[PDB]
Amino acid sequence: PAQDNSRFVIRDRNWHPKALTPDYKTSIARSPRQALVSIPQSISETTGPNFSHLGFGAHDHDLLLNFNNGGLPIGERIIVAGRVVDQYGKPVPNTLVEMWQANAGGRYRHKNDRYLAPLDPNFGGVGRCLTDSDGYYSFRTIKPGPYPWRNGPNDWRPAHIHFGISGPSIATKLITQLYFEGDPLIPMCPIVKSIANPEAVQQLIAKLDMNNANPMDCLAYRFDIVLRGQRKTHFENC
Amino acid sequence: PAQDNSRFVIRDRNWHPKALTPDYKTSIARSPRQALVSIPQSISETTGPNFSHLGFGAHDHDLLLNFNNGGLPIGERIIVAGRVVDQYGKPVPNTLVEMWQANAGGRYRHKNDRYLAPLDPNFGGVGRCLTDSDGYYSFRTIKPGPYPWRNGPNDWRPAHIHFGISGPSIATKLITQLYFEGDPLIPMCPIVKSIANPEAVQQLIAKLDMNNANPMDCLAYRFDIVLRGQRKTHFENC
Amino acid sequence: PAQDNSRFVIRDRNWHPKALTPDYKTSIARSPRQALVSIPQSISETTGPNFSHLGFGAHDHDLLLNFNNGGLPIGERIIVAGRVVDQYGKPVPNTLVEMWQANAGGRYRHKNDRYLAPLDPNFGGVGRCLTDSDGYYSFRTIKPGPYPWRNGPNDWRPAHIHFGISGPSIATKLITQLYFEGDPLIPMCPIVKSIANPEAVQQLIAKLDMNNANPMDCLAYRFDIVLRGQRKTHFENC
Amino acid sequence: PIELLPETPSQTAGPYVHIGLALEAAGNPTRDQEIWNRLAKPDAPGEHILLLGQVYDGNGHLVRDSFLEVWQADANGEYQDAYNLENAFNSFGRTATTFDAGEWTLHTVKPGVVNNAAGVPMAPHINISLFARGINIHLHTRLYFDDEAQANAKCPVLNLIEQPQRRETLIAKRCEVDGKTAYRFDIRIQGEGETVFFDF
Amino acid sequence: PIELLPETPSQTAGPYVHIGLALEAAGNPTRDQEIWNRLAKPDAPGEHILLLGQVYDGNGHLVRDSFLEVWQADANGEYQDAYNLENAFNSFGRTATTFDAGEWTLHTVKPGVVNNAAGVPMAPHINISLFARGINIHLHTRLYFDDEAQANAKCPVLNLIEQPQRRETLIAKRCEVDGKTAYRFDIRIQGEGETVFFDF
Amino acid sequence: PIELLPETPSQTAGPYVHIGLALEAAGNPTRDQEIWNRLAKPDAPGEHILLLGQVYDGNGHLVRDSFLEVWQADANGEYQDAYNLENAFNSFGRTATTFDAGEWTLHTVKPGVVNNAAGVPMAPHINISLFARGINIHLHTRLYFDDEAQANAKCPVLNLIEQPQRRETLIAKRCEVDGKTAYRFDIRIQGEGETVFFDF
Amino acid sequence: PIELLPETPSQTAGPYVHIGLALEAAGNPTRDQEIWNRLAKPDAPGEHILLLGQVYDGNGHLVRDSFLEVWQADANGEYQDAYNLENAFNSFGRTATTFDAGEWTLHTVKPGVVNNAAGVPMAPHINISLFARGINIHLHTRLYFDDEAQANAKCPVLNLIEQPQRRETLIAKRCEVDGKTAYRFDIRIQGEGETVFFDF
Ligand SMILES: [Fe+3]
Ligand SMILES: [Fe+3]
Ligand SMILES: [Fe+3]
Ligand SMILES: [Fe+3]
Repeated sequence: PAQDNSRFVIRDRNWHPKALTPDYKTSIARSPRQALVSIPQSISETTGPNFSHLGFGAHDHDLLLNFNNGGLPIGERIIVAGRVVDQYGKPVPNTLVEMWQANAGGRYRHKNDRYLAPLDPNFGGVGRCLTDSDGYYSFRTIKPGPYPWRNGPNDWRPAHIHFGISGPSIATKLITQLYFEGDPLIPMCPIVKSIANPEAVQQLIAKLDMNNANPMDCLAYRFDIVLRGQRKTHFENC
Repeated sequence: PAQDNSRFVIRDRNWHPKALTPDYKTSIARSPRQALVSIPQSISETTGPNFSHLGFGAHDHDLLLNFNNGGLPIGERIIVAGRVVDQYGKPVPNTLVEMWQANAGGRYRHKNDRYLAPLDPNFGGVGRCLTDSDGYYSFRTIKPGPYPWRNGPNDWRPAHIHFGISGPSIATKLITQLYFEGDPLIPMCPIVKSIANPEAVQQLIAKLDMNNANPMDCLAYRFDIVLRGQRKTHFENC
Repeated sequence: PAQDNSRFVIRDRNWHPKALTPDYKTSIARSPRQALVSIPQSISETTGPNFSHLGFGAHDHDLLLNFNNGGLPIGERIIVAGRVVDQYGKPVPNTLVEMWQANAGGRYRHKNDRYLAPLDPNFGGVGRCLTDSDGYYSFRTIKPGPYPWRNGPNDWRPAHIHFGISGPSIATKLITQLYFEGDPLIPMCPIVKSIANPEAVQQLIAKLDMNNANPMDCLAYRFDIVLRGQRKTHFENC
Repeated sequence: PIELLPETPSQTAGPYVHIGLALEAAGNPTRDQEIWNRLAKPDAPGEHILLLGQVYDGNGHLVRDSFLEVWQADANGEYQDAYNLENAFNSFGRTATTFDAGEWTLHTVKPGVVNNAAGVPMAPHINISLFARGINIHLHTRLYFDDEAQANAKCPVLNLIEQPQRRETLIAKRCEVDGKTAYRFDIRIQGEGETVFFDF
Repeated sequence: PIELLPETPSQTAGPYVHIGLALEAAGNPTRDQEIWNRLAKPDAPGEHILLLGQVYDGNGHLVRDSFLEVWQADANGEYQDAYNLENAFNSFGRTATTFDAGEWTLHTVKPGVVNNAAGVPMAPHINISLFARGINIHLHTRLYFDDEAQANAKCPVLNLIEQPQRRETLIAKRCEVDGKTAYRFDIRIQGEGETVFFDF
Repeated sequence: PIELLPETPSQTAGPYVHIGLALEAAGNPTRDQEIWNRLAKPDAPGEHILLLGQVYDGNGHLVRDSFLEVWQADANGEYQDAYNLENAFNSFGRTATTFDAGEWTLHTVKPGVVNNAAGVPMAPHINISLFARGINIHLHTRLYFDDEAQANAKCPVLNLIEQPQRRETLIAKRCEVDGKTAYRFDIRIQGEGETVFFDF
Repeated sequence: PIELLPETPSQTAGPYVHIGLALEAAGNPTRDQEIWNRLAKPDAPGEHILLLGQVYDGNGHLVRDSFLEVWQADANGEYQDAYNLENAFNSFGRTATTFDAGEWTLHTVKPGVVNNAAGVPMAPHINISLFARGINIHLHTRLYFDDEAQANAKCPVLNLIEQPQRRETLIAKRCEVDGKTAYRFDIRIQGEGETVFFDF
């Protein structure tokens, strides 16, 4: 079973988006008004699930094949790959990376999405994989389209892929969104702008990666993920 | 008795810290949500106590001697001195300056402080004095240590000394904190950063003052205090 | 026994302090007036003691516990940690790091120190440790205070910790001093300024390291040490 | 425009304010002379009164580390600035909330009427400044008395509060405590029944 | 000071989180193995319990698109981190609110006591992380049990919550669902009865 | 050109070096194991010798706060880097000048011959590094022996000193101290008879 | 840090200093009142003495254009600062070396003992400031007396000179000039027997 053998660098909650960001309208009623209560790290916070023994299907990371209903999905074929490291630069191996997204037209395969853009009969929009022993992950997918949403009267999400990363503990677990290099919708989005620091926003923008492309086949984007720094305990209880 | 013959320059409440500064967590539930009600200055606001005839003990300003239990306190011997003036540059003579602080290790002599750093048996941490006829005050003390506190999960106050200054009226009375030149904790502190304007923060940083040091004995810091400008009434009720 | 199989990058004696730096008064009569005689590296210079099997006491690196006379020392609790590498960036594992310092008030526990600030009955001021297999060392201590000394008529050392590092050979052995980020005494000190190049001075300034702190307990400073680069011999005697 | 030297910015007094300004309360020895909560000696002219109150935060919880400074006229409606422990009456005092029960007290006389700058009489009041952990700049308020209702109705300062309901927050409630006249003045920093705070 | 690489910033999971993390609920086919809300096989050691709850916004309305992750010790106070659908017990699970009723459920065992880093026992608890549309960075909380009053009163984590009234927001209520032992843990994100959320 | 990371710059050891590196001398308790001035136990092979000396500044005055580190071959001309207090012989040691008389001592064996990198034999020598208040970077020297005159005359390191008169400054004088062979090696940091110091 | 106005920097007095400060010596007419080398009227209290000396450069050659200012207590240990040619005693005086012999003279009384700031008695001394061509900022020294050995050995200023040999440079030698009590105080600016110079 798990042991308490490490500590995680405290989060910078001015680097992360704050809870109350009123231009993103749903945050107004879904943000705590009381301060968070700080607690010391214990075994409860410094451990978490490892997914090495979860059974992955052969196409779990390949969205071009994992919802196959007689053909290929329509859209810009892309590899999305990168490395998960911690804040000390140490790779995070054998960690769970999950992702979900709309199709090439900005339509989600979810019963609550009523956008008029059609579903793609060969696209589901969900992937998962475990990082390798050096911290690398990769998915194959199509580039999602922007999509309009009922925030302001003419608001559109930039093209984006949702990510969840487990990391070594529940203290490291993160959900975020990947955006694409150069997309002019990025500076306009109130969800992007929930992040106050422009440098933090830049950390969410995947870069075109021609080195990783398959010629005559698919392009590639690179998105590296940094989880909280992990260190050994020192000088505790003395 | 006191008379209504002066007016005090209105406070800039964007130069001072605002009431609600959520990163300083205790401010969330202890800030008014309604606007302050402005009232004109009357004799109630433009007068205040004069402490010329409060009886001071011989060591009241000298924290190296005013909690003597058989020796000298441990820590960096310093003089803390400066001038109290008003916004027009006029000295504020015979005014009460009170101060309190932690010991060299960041421990306060208060029942509610349970920080693990030890008390110093020869340090109490409280001083007071009256400014002289030219507005100058002086204390001798030990430089206080930083100390951790339950705000965020790893927050530390910079080394600081708390100050209270009466001035000529209850309109000028002020409580503040002195910080020390170059302290890398200053930019990180949510209490410091309750002040929005970086130039205002600089006004709380005491400067190393080698000119005022006693060689082979103690260093010195200089901390000048500016209270609201005082003027005569003019053209009122006509 | 030891072998002659490495060479060490020649020292830059304009990066180090020169011998004669007259503002540091004791250097005047304790500096050679003749040039140093250069000699080629032989086994005498390129070997040195390895202290892997020196017996360390359990508290040798822990100045909060290694002079225990009934309590904790008074002062700012800190970890001082860092990595020893060579000029090529290679870690220097299992190397001896020794340190000594004054107490919180600038008083040394040495018969020849008669500064009026008191000794702390629970502080001795000496530590040692061996770097780990990856070149890292750690001490726990109290932040030392500045202290006045009989150089000029009002000279004060910045807060500092003395360090000695063995390295792989007697050619790499080094004694130096660590100073603390932001200390306004640093630019004023004739011992600091024995180093002519301001960039070299910056290499002695330890940085506040909040990532390595123990919340509610102690702060941390980081101080990395670079020893002479070590290379294999090549093309000698041919 | 003309820009003067900026005022030194305020900071919170913090939770250990007692050690500097309320020595007893910190758990500490006092000096020979302390500025505290007895404004009137038995022999001061006027109606001797006890004031007491509790301070609440925005969640309705007691603020157990409050520090209060008060400034009031004597029974003649005159402010006495010459502070001296030998005086039968001082216009200035200090008090603090008990960490246990959260109550502060003051021993004083009821102040007389003072006019505003325009010569209009203000109802009897005590000026209060409140400091605590979490309060970045002290809050100014006034304590008026419920046995002065006719005067309060005409006070030019109370009349600057636009809503009559908010004026009620400044009116202390008269009671009897061990056979002496007392008034309770509770302060609510935030939310329901929030106490009016002034800028001047 | 020493500045490490910055952490990748959080973003909301959004209202379609179920596509990626709760496939059934999105209305979609599941894969062979899914991480879901049954932590315990019927023969896992310990007292088998149902946990359930609803999530409310600051207007008192149900948050029907909540996604929750849980982490708890097994009945013997051991954290089982080697996640496997074949395990008798997994310390990790996921759940989500139904869109109709807004109710989440979890099938588990009551966790055993674990010590904090100072060696002080913590009261039995489940660690919860809450994600949803409108939540920019997930909220951490703990679910404790109302039939562990003695332990709860001594818990070094509950004792870090300054107000007793706020500690009550983390205490799940014992009840029965279809005749079986259950505990209800409602979360109020904002306002009256706001649930305590943690930083660590 | 290729620029590596710069080496950490040296600073003086200062007058309280003893507290870190010569514990006894500071007036302080020692630890169980200390690195000090006895390189050889009675049972080490070779000729057992006492070394002693005083250190002078440029005005001819004793340096009473010197700290010295020494490194020498064993009697076979081999360097022993595995430092252990259990060893009959260690190649490394430390000593310091008495504050009173200014004399340091070392107990060791006479080192054997070692070749330079070019295979030419060096005369027997002890490598010395000298630290003190006033010395910003330690001074390197060698102690050779006056009973090795023929070897010294051919030493390729001594022959790098251009002037024969300066070579004499490195030659320790043999004496007898309580019936044991000893050598005096005085160091003059500056001025008349200035000791040769090396860079390597 | 706090930086005051910088002090006006020193420059050499140059070889024609006598024009301004030693008019006779320049070869020029004097004014009615001049500040010169007779500190004591013949009937001033105390032991009347002649002081004289020569000043040497680092080559052992006379500095024939020296200008000296002196400041000393009177015989009762009092500093007489109200300079007046009518005073029995002036604590201040000036002198200069003759260009031929290089010798300065001063007519005074032996100073009484004064305490340092800690209340510790200083041995009888004259404070001297030396100016000349080649001297960019004047040199401070003190002249003590060889017949005050007991006092000199205990002087808290002489004891700040680390080496006893250097203390000897400040001790003037009792002698007789034309049969009268005198003390000779030679100053060596540089080199062998270099006079101690002070900073304060
Ligand atoms: Fe404080
Ligand atoms: Fe989305
Ligand atoms: Fe030092
Ligand atoms: Fe000239």
